Amino acid sequence: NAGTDINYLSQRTANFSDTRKLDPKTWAAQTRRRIATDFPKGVYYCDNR
Amino acid sequence: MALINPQFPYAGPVPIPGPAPTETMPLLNYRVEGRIAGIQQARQFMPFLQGPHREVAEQTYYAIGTGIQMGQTFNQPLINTQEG
Repeated sequence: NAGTDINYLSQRTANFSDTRKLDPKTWAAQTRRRIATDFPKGVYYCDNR
Repeated sequence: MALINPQFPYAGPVPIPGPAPTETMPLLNYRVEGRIAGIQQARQFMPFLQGPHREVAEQTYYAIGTGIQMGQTFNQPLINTQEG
């Protein structure tokens, strides 16, 4: 499904103080700055290069 | 470089809940010994030659000889008996 079964994705420090807590469309908006499109349904990409 | 509000000042930071203090401390990562593997060959069959080249070609020469030089039958002039 295209984001409609996820509340949010995140990347936490220790178990506390999240660093990128985003809904599945703001998450896909950061992917569109990377690969100029978005991945197929269900695939979520996180860049840490 | 903020200015202190004298009408509504505030104090220093109070304690807040914390992030489980050992989980902010990392392990020191433990390197084992390593090896560039295999026995290396001494030389490589390179796709290009490793020497200089020449931009222009120069003409080379070699000396040759002529032959045995012979005599000749010349056409001989007339005698200068005051006509010449």
